[PDB]
Amino acid sequence: ENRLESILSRFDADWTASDEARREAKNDLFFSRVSQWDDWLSQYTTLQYRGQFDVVRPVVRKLVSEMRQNPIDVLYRPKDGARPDAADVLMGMYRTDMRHNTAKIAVNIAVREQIEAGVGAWRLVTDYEDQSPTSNNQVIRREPIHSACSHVIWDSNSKLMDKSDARHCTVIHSMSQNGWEDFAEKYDLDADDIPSFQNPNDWVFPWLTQDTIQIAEFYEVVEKKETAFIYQDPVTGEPVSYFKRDIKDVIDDLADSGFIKIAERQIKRRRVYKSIITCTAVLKDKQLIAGEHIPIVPVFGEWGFVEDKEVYEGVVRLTKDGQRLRNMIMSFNADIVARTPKKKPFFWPEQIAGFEHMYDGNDDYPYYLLNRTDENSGDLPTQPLAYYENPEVPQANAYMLEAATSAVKEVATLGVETYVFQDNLATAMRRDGEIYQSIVNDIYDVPRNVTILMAEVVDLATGEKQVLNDIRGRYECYTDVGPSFQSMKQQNRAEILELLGKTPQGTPEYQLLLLQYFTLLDGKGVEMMRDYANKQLIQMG
Amino acid sequence: QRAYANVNTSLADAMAVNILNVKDARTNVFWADDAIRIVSQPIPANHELFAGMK
Repeated sequence: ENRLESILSRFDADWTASDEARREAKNDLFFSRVSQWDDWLSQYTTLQYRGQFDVVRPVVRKLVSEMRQNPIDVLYRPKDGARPDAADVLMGMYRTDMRHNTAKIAVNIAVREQIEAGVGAWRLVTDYEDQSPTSNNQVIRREPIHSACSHVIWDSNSKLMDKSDARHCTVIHSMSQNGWEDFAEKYDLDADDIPSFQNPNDWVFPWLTQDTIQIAEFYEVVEKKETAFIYQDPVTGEPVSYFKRDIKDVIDDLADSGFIKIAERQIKRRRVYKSIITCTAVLKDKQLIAGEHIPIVPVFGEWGFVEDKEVYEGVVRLTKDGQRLRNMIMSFNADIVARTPKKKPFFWPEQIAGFEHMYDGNDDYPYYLLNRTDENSGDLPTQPLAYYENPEVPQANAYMLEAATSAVKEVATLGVETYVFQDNLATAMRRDGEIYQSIVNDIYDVPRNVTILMAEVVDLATGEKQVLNDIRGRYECYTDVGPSFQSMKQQNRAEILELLGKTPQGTPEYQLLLLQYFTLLDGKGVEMMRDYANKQLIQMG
Repeated sequence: QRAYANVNTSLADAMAVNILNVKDARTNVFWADDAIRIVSQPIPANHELFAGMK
């Protein structure tokens, strides 16, 4: 019955379910980022040569560069029967608050972890800004998640790759003392009571200091029917506004402003609740956050289910056996070269007794002299001289080195190309666009376009706080994937150039060229050309 | 070797040893912060004990 007991039951179930895949993913990350010689603190370990001769890392670098050369971003497009520019405002807002370094870095981190381990992820969060807000004195930013395989535990009963059917999800935060102080400061928690949770790491490297403080954030999605209030817009038409979004703030300010309630329907939607939990108590209970979706976007490589168990893989898991075999064989051969006697003659001491200074290595003599006689045996026994055999690498070692390297080269071929990995990234970006659209509808000031101009209908409460008023006719655009851009002007330039490259030299060619000069950026010479192009378009009507 | 000296004279036959704790007393302890170290390690993964233990 306890909230903590229910939360911990769910977390324990998911943590136990996702155990094998997480362990393999952590091993792949360690293998491809720290050292291919695993098993630190093996009790039975002496000092022996352990060299790291790498063949998987150039492949991983090649794949990561290939994925980086072809960026993918969200592209909102108008729905069927919607107004032809139903997506311009949302696209502008997305480009505005997703142009920073943080969004790009989060996507890059997730992609690199997808290539190596098999799963990455990132997060979307909403912050308050007063200097450069996207809208409504707020911003939506994207944040990275490092080692998502162990730091994001998804609801077990989710059979979808993007995890859009997951009812809850827990994200584990590990912090040092100062990190915990800042965390408690930012969430208004008690910094004196040190928190604790499941440790998602492993003392697998001799890192001299490891982290000690753990918290968890538990997100849950509740889908229910809630009351909506149908009004009549003082300008024209009838809007629909959620009762919970203006439950106390402006319920009478609407009436004062001139909104008359027409009816009241029950509409089913989802709400997202966050809780800050340690292993002993719940610190924040059900803090409601903006949006309908869990704000975590996962990216996968090779993904599937085997027997009610989710498995994912990157590009490194299959090559590990061959790489480890090659490292071991090269270490054995290095030991052969180091600790093996060299090729030298075998002498009896009496054979060279007295001429011991001829074989030390100097070149002062034209030959070598040997003793011939012994007093008690008449003459020294005659036997051909022997030399210690030269060190040699065994045929087994040579064959195994060649075959292990060949196996690694044969199995470390993602795809034929990264088409499937780019498609999984595109799926993740589409889910990201869905989440961003929901959060925008929740917190941002979305203008409605009239065909009679954008009409932003909002009002302020008695506490000077402004409550946004978004109608229910909000999902006017769907999500596609297109080239990554920084601004709507850049996107328009790309579209005009694409049209230009395909239009033959006629009158639309002139139109498109003048349009490009119109949309071009500003200096002095380009300013002159843009003024001329505007004049020409206007004078051509 | 003399560079490391920390007393004036060496122990010279029948020198009296003065005991400095003569009654029961709880000890106050001062130090320089680097004088004490706490060397820690994990239990080795493949130890003889912890054999089939996850």
